[PDB]
Amino acid sequence: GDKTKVQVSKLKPGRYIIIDDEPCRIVNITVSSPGKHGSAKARIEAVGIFDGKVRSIVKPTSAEVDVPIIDKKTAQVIAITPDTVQIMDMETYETFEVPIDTGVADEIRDQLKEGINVEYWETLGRIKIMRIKGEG
Repeated sequence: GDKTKVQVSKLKPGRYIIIDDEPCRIVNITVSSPGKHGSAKARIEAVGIFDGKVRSIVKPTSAEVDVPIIDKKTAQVIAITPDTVQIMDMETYETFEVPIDTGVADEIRDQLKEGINVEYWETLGRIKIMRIKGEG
């Protein structure tokens, strides 16, 4: 759920990276021509899982970058507002509320109804509702 450091050379598209405190899905990794020593620089493009903003960074392939650790959990939608959604872990009674535009996957943005169970991802203290259980 927190973060960790990982060598740039080990990063892979589809995995994640933290750029400006924003957890982002890596969408492109370009490694330049290696120098006389074999060393190379990589340019990584990543998309914020929350703000959807595309960010790019350049690092020596031997360098380390911060990556977010994601936990997948289940909870139930207990309230829907014009601009937000609140879910609850029925057993622990914890509640999580987020804006629909940044805290819910585009795919299900308008498929949420109260009473349904969803799979949400959690990292860096924030959550993102990713899918509906039973799928629908």
